[PDB]
Amino acid sequence: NTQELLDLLVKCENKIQTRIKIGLNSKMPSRFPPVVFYTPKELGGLGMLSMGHVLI
Amino acid sequence: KSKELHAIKERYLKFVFEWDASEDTSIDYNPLYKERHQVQLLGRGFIAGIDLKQQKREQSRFYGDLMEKRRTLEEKEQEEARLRK
Amino acid sequence: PTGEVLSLVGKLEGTRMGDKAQRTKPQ
Amino acid sequence: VLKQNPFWWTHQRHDGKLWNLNNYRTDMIQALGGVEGILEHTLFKGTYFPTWEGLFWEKPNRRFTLWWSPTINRANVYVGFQVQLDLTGIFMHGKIPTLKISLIQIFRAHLWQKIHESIVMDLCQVFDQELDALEIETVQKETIHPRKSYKMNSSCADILLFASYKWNVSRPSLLADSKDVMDSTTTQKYWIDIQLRWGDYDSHDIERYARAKFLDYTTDNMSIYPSPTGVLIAIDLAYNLHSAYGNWFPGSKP
Amino acid sequence: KYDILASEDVEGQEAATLPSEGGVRITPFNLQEEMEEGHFDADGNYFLNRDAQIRDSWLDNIDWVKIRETSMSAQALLEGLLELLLPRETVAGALRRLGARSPQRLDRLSGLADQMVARGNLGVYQETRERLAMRLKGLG
Amino acid sequence: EKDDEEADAIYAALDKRMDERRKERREQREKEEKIQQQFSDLKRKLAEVTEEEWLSIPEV
Amino acid sequence: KEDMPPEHVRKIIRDHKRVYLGALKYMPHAVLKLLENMPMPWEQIRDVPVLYHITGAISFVNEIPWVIEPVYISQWGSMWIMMRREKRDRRHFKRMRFPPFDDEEPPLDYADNILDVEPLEAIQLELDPEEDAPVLDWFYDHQPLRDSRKYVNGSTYQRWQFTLPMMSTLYRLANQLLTDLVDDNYFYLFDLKAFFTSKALNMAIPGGPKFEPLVRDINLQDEDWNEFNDINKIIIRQPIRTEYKIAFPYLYNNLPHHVHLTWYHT
Amino acid sequence: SYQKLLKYYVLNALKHRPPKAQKKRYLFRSFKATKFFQSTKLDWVEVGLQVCRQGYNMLNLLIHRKNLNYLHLDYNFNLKPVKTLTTKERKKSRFGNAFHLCREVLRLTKLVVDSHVQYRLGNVDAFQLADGLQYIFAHVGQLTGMYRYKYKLMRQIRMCKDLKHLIYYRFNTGPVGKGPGCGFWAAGWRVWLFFMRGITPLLERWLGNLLAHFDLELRAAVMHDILDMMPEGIKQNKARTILQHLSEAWRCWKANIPWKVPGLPTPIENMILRYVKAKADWWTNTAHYNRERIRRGATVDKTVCKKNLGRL
Repeated sequence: NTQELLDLLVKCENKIQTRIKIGLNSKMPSRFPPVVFYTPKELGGLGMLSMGHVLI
Repeated sequence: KSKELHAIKERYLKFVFEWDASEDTSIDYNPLYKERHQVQLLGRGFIAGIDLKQQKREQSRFYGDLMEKRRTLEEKEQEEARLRK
Repeated sequence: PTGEVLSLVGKLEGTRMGDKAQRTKPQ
Repeated sequence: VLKQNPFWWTHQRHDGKLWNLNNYRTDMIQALGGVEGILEHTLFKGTYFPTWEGLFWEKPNRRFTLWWSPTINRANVYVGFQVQLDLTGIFMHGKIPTLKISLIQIFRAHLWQKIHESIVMDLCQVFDQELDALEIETVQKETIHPRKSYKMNSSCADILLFASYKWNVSRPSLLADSKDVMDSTTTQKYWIDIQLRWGDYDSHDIERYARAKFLDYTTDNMSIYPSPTGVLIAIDLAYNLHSAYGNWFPGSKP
Repeated sequence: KYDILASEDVEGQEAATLPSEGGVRITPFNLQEEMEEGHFDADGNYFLNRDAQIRDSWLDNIDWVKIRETSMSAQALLEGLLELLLPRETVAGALRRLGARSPQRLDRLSGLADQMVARGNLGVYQETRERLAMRLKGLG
Repeated sequence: EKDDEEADAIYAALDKRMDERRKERREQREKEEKIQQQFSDLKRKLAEVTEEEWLSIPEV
Repeated sequence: KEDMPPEHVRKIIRDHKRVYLGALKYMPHAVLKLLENMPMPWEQIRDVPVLYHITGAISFVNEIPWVIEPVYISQWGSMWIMMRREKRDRRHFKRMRFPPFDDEEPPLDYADNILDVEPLEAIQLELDPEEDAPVLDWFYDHQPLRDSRKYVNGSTYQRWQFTLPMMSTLYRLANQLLTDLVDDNYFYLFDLKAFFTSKALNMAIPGGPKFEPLVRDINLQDEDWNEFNDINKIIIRQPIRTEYKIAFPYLYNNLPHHVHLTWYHT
Repeated sequence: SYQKLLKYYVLNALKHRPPKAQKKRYLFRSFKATKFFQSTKLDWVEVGLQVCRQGYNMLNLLIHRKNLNYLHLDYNFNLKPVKTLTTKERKKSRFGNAFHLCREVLRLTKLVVDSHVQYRLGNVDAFQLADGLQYIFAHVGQLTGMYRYKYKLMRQIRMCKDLKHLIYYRFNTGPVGKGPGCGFWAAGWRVWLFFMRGITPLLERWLGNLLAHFDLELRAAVMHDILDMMPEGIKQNKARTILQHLSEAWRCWKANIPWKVPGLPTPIENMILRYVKAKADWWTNTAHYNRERIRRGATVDKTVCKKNLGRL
């Protein structure tokens, strides 16, 4: 029901992804393929539980 | 009508070269503030820049008939003489 | 298709809070 | 306690467990494109394990970026790029120092040249073992430049087959083109090329790469080739894929 | 701080010398340059040395590597210009009186004045014939 | 050099000729636009002490 | 006090040391004065005063482009007429190719390739001999009437005195650039004061500028219900537009500040 | 476009400041007064070519005065490197935004002057010259790329586009179809003339250049004030002792302890107490400010944040 919390969650998800991006490379990319984060931990990926409208 | 009630309720309760068309005003609900009445300037004044013949074709034709009514036959023939000139 | 998440506000009309919520069986 | 507790309200032991998310993980895997679709972006196919069930880890940033390299250093992610690593045919779209150190350490001691040399001499031994029945006069080890192993822009000759006759060769067709049409021509010397590459996620298609390389180098000026008839074998070390598009004489294709 | 890993740790850092080939640049097999730009950590991170300097937006992004594309004697000059110089008249007005267009005399005089400035004195155009004749006598 | 120094003097005169347009007002505004001031009272009173307490100051 | 011949600096520059360096500090001024004194489409040639360095290090145009405003507006009106009458005649109009010159050619020398070339005609309207007599003789000059002490202050070109048959002719020619209103009632609630008020009240007149909030303050969703502003005591016949709050900024508005009262009827 | 033109009309009218009172000092008169300059009366195009070449030579001399020969500035004012640039070289070719702003201003100048030269030779027509000039003055972010070296220049570019829209849609009415035939260059020209009014001093200044522990500071000032009235002979013994006493007083104030040195003189002790009070006030203010910044979302390292936390 809280809309501001939905916006905040999406912003913070983007912030986490962007910090991973900056750690991985100095220059900020275009269309970093999301399967890097959301892939389960046992399958190599980081395992981000998502609360946003990200389209594969 | 629906947009009017919504207006009342609202009131009371990267290098971008081109401008974003969401920056635009003038989208009213009132038909008096969208379809304004255009000045005719007695049918003798016109707008700057635009092609004169286009304005003369597109004008409201009110004053043409009001001449045709009020003008006497002598003034009618003088106006026709200037028209043919 | 950018990889940034989108605000879920307005894109949840077709789902309920529990749709796809499953309970595990006894082990 | 020095740790901020997210679950200040519930106890696992008394309340039980109020949520389950294994179904979420399984649906996540399915939506990502299946286990195989997940693994295509990974360097797994370059490890050449047969299947993925029997493996385990050892409990990582470096491993994480190296394992996800073929989907990260793609031309789409970073543009205005393709600086090439030294003594290597690898393309790093964007300066990725962690991927760069992984990629040098994974290719130390002129390893790319060693792969090119080994593929060359193994195929040479194959053709020596199959010299007479293919009507081959001899096999010649072409003078290969030391940097030809990592020469992407152009290519030169690697292995030559003399026929002692005139071979009847077919149109340039892929290694799997079981249906090939005749070129209606003949030749005496047959060339073979050994092309190595590091396919990223978007451009790991070894068949298209082989066809493009063969049709470009044959029609190239910095690519001096003894005969217009030959083959160009492109091998993708990144996904362990291979394909040859050049002409074929009898028995050559199988 | 974390000990920056040595370039020998990775090994296989062949000292390549080719700067570029086929348009694209050739990265160095040695991490000395990258370490100088920004040091690694003990576990292969890239703490980048903060570039505190002037901003030059052209340099930081070079269009994605862009496209990778006899003098006469001083006495002789003075004598010649004096010969070209009308009585009781500077070099400048001498340019004026002959500038209402002998043409060849005009550009000769202008050229003489020009290299005379090139000698190191810029007050050429503000000297009458008396002063420069006195100078010639002094040097002669 | 002599000519170079003369040129530099001339160009400096040129530059100072120009800011003269608002030189008085600019300089007035800049002039119009501390710790020791706060410590002055204690600083003045510290000189009142005699030298027999100067070498007797202990250390930590 | 010495206007030196044009053929001196020509040779100086063609033939190419703090004297040469202290002058280059002013090249933006040279650019600014050169682009400022840029010929108008009715002139083929403009000869401008030039103040250069004795080494050719820098060359300024020592002029300010003064114009008699009616004549300038009438000349550009004729220009508008001509460039519109031509484009409708050339349906395939070839634009100039930019950049005009190759990236590796030194600039063509003026002395050899443009000096004696008789330029093409400029854009100029055919002023009728009879109905344009007051302006026929000097319309497309560089600085008209400069040396006629009857009509212009002097050679410094700082004041013009015109007759009425000249002003009428200049007025007829410029008409394609002119509004042809007789009032300022057209600009009611669409004038400077109205936009000032709309900016100060943080609102936008439909069709006008949209600024950003002047100062963060209470909001239309920040005031509670009181017994004053209860929406059950309010009769709604026609919605209170924002124009009504611009027109009467003190009757239709709580806390009006910086409200520049709009001019009433004329 | 109409409303955006109106926005800047209103902002110009509102933000208008009276022209400041001054004393008339004219630059070019001072130029002519010296013996270094002279005067003539040239054709405009000739002086355009002169200024083009002069600016080109100025930029080349700026480049070559580092004796570096690995950047190439061609005649259209493109600065292309000749060889692939080394990391040592990509530190010596750091000129600043001013250099590329001036280079692009000279590219605009070159475009205008070469357009006029095209017209003068006979290559193009009067109408084609006018259309070329309006095109230049409207499409300047697609012809020069100045805006990278100053971001505010996107106001001018958008404004020239606004004028393009306002003018073209009265120009292209009736029989005049849509296409490349409008040469009313008078508006963009002005827009780019008022840009140079402002940036002329800035580039002139950069040519003039190129060519021809607050608490610790307060503690040091307090120590200097104490030593000023302190004996000169007792400088290597009493100054260090006084500094140590001040440090002990600060440590006790942090630890809420009553620091006191009976051997220290009463005026010296009072000065040390005043210094400790000032340091404590400064520390409290800084800690409050840093905590407020962290709460608002300001980013800092975990160690300095932990130090501020400990202070709080």
